[PDB]
Amino acid sequence: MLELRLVQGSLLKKVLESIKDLVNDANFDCSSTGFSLQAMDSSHVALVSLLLRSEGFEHYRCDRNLSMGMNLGNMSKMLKCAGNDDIITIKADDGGDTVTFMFESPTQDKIADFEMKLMDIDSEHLGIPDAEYHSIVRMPSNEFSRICKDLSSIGDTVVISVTKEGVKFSTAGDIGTANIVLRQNTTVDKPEDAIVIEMKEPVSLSFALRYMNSFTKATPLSDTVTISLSSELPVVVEYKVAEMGYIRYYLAPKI
Amino acid sequence: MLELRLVQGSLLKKVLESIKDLVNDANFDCSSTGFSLQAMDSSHVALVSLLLRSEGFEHYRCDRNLSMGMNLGNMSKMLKCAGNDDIITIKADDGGDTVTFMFESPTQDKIADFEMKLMDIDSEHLGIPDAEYHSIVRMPSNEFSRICKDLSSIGDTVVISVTKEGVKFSTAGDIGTANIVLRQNTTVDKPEDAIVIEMKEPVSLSFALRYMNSFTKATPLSDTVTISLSSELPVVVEYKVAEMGYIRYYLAPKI
Amino acid sequence: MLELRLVQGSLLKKVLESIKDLVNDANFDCSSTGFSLQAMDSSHVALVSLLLRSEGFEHYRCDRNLSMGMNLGNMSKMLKCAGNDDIITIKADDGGDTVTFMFESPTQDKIADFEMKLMDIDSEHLGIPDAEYHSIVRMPSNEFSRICKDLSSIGDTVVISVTKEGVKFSTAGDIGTANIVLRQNTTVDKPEDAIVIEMKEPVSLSFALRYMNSFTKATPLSDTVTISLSSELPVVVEYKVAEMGYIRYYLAPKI
Amino acid sequence: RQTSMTDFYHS
Amino acid sequence: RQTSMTDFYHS
Amino acid sequence: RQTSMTDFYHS
Repeated sequence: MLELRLVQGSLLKKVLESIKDLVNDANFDCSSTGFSLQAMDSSHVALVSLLLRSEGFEHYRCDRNLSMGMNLGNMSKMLKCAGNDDIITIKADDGGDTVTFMFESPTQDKIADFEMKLMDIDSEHLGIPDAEYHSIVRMPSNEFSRICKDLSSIGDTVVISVTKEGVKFSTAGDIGTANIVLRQNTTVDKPEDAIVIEMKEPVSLSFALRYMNSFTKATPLSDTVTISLSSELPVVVEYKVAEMGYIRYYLAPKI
Repeated sequence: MLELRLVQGSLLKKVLESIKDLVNDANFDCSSTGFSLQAMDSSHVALVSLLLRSEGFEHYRCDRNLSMGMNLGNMSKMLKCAGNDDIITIKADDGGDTVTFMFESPTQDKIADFEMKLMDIDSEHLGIPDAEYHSIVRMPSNEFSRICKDLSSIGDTVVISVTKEGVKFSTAGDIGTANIVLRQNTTVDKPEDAIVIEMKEPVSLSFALRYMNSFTKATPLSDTVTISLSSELPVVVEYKVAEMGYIRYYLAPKI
Repeated sequence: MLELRLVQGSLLKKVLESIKDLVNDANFDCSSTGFSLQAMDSSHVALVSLLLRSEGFEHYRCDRNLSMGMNLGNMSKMLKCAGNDDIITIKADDGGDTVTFMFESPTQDKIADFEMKLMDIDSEHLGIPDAEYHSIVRMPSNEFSRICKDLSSIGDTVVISVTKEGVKFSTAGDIGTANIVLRQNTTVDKPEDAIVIEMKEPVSLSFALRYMNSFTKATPLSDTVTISLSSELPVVVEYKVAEMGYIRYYLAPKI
Repeated sequence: RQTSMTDFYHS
Repeated sequence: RQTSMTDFYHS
Repeated sequence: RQTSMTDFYHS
């Protein structure tokens, strides 16, 4: 059987909000290691990799490795009904066609039971090697979100380039051109100034802002976002899920 | 003549917001006892009973019993123009075809005069006996509002059932099933835990969520909502208007 | 060349938001005295006069008098991308066809460069003599904004009349009539009570609420708005830009 | 089936 | 009747 | 030209 009890239910709510607009249907893979997911958008242009480690759950029971195919929008609609302070439990019968989400208030004065139909999904999973990226940008998630929103109002493509002079986000459109250059502050003296730019080799790649903007739906999960770049690879945009996992977005470049 | 001075004008604003989306046109009945109203929606499925007792007004002049027919949306549009701290006065000439709403700031530096046309309305009033309901649920209005909103996103009908094990709100729709069970806490230690469930005889009835959700427009009037149920009667959903009256919604069940 | 450095960049953002919905395209005139603009709406019913004095800028370089024709909506879209605490610099080459807006964070950890195409505009400027208006109303901008919004929900025309008994804003429409009378308080004991009404000669004029409401888009610029009226002239609605300038709206009356 | 208020209380 | 700004001030 | 994730990593 499957029974996963997550005390911080709001994390699951945020995770679903982060992926439902990128992928319509996807499989959630359960194993003794954790609750995960890997799926590409319909265009195979972007990929999302989610992992909630077993250690983050208060109760974790997964008798056998299993996969639950789900309509992400429907799962999100149900999770939207859980309170931000609710303890959420995912229950499933290995030989079942439905999944149950229990929503429990801390005092227990309220217990909700939401049940959803499971669907068969034959999704394509890709093998992703642990590479050492040439440039890595760790910056405030809110700032990354603003940059993508701002640039997308100007053009459709953003050129991200990292050199010893910092990281530049550039776009051009009908109304003109726009670029934003970020540099590490003298010190990390406040959250807004928490920008770390690691440059091993310079990198410059072009990406679709429409996708970048979808990735920013994970902003509420962390105050920080990490962008990893390499000349021969898709960009990786990562948001940590508390201290129990992550959501990693991969986006193929425009060349 | 008619001259009713209400110091807490915001109460009238909230009352109108609570009923305008349920009933288009209705009569406001004035008597020495108070300012009231009784009207059913166009389908005769729901009924709203409003009462603002004379004692709650600072000045109350009603020479004779009278009824002012009004377009609730129009009255609401005018009341929306009054400030939340304004003293509101309803004026009318017994032999007139218009009603005047005076909006006065506490300091008097601002006095507004809004005048509306009255309309002739032949509405059906029902006699409602004071029954002793089998089950009564007193709970936070915000929680009741969330429950109705949440359930309506799943299905169209909500089954409300009260037993010694608490009160359950259940719905089923295309995306699946959902139920929420509320129980009294160990103690009423905070507003969120202020739920009282009185069960004399168990009751289980089905209702249209669309109507329940309209009733929740009265939420800003009180931190508490009282739901009274009886097997042979429409459900009663009540919100107290300060300590001077109430708004009671009645909804016929689905059987 | 042209290089204007404004420390309080948010002022420019607010100014553009204040005028973009009234005029589509307009010229920004630069001189040693300041950065200004004068334009009428497409109907020649209203006129906006803007002035940002040179003293308000930290750096002000204007070699020669020049005019930059611009699409106000586009300029606003770019300025929307600047942070509220950013230092904004307007750069232009006297013999150029583009304008550059530099957005710089206080710490300098972020520098944005937004470039826009300039356009040729042959706009009509009017000579406006410094008159001594018969009645002047200085009141909270938020209150003026509410009055216009409220009245516009009732009718299309607002009659503004000032007498020794105060200032009255009146409108009439399909749902009825409405008027708001403001009077000076006993003392100016709080911001909300900061209303000054100077009456030399009584004035009563009618204006299109649609225009008045557009003027209120400048509300975020000041806590105060000044309305100047004269029987033989368009009304003047003024909002001060910090202590470095202003935005004056002129509106021809309905007679 | 949706009942009516009038199926319970009369005018 | 809605007057014009140009009915008061000239260019 | 927009490349694909599959142009980098295989299933």
